[PDB]
Amino acid sequence: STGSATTTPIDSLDDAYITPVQIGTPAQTLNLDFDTGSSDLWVFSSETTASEVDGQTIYTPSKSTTAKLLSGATWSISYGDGSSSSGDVYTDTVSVGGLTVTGQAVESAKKVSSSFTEDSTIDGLLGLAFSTLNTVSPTQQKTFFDNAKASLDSPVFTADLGYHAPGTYNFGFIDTTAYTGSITYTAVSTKQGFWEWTSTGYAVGSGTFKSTSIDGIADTGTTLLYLPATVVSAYWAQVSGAKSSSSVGGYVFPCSATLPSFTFGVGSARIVIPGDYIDFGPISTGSSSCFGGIQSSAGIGINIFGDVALKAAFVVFNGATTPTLGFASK
Ligand SMILES: N=C(N)SCc1ccccc1Cl
Repeated sequence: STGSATTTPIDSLDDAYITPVQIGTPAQTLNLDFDTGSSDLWVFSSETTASEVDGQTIYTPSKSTTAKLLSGATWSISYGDGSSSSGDVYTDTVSVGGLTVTGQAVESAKKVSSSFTEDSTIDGLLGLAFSTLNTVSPTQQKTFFDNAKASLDSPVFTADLGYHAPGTYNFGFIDTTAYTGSITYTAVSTKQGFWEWTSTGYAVGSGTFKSTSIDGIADTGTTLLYLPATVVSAYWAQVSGAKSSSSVGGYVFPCSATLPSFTFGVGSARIVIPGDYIDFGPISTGSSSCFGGIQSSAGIGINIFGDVALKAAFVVFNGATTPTLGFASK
């Protein structure tokens, strides 16, 4: 089997991407944030504290003839911005782009933090990291991909995120029309539960490539590109007036700037992030200071190849017995 679903930016800055997901019988369609940096599929629901729901579409398990309470199971998770959610668990039928999994753990939110409430466009998360990170207790549950994998034509999914435009998540096949040149594959460590890999270096604009190992995660659920302070300083030094602002929380730059590209290495291959992809717009409405899309990972504890990087590539998440990651230009 295979599946194919369009993923769409939630706003004009590509702050996140949502993908429609069918849950239950009859189908209830929710728009979920596919997150290769976590392993829980959770949704706003009829159980979510009413004052914490503001415009999201909710899953109502009592209206699904295939929903079953997973007795005794609870979940609780936090995210990189300090947001969090928690609740109980149902199993139900879940379909993505025509690919169906029966008995998928659907984690129903009883509580969500303010940032989730405040974002009416995201109805929940669909985790695509390794199932070892799943937070359901006392019996850990599998991701949608892990549950689907045995049925898939090939044990892979691909992320093809758009810049200010829709893109595609495919399951079970590689669309050879969706990229240019060849796909370069690179080793993955699953030891921390992430799609963790090592970039071979970087370049800023038309500058020379610096060969250096950068260990990080391929994370569709993180908006920006987080890299070591040395690398990020080298990038922003090429932008007149750019500076790190403690008050804003990262590098900012004059909105009048033309940003240089940023290249990262995948083995002997190179992925070029156009400068425009690194502009996240005014820090507040009407400001002439703009927020940068490349930020320091210092204090995070890990480097993160988030959407800024991934959207410049066609990315293969190869879930074979020994997982790997593939990157192609597009
Ligand atoms: N993608 C996620 N759900 S968490 C990504 C992340 C953010 C900040 C610090 C660590 C991580 Cl893994």
